[PDB]
Amino acid sequence: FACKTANGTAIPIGGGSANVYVNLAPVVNVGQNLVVDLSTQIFCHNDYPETITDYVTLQRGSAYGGVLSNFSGTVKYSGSSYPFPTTSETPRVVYNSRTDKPWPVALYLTPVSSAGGVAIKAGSLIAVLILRQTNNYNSDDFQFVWNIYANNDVVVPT
Ligand SMILES: CO[C@H]1O[C@H](CO)[C@@H](O)[C@H](O)[C@@H]1O
Repeated sequence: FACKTANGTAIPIGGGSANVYVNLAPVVNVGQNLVVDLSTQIFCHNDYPETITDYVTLQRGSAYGGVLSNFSGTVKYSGSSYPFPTTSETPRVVYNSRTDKPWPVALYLTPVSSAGGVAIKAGSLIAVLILRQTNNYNSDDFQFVWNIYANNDVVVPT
């Protein structure tokens, strides 16, 4: 089991960490969602589906910088929504193919009433998402840590 980003940054068997740089809608109004869909930038696969089933969760998601201060967050994982920053590990998604499958994580971030102006700074860390991989074969319990950075400013109109 291993993962890679859209630009080819890899985290190999056994886990590790990587940086993911995301383009963000440049203007987001109070009452609207800023959507950060990581399923277009993070992909994983099972290296031995003949014998092993891999299990993959969002173990935790943490907010940083302007996302922590200026947004009210929800994370959608494989079709279900939960609070973000997260309050529990999600259910498991099965990985059972050698063909890359997206990691089905999306953040939905809506501005808090106090938000206004440059609510997310370009280049800043906005989230850390911990992907936890286990299986039905051995005791493997690995963390794939995704540090998510904004590529651009996000302005909340006032
Ligand atoms: C040792 O086998 C590797 O590949 C299998 C199948 O993906 C994983 O379950 C396991 O944790 C390792 O990453």
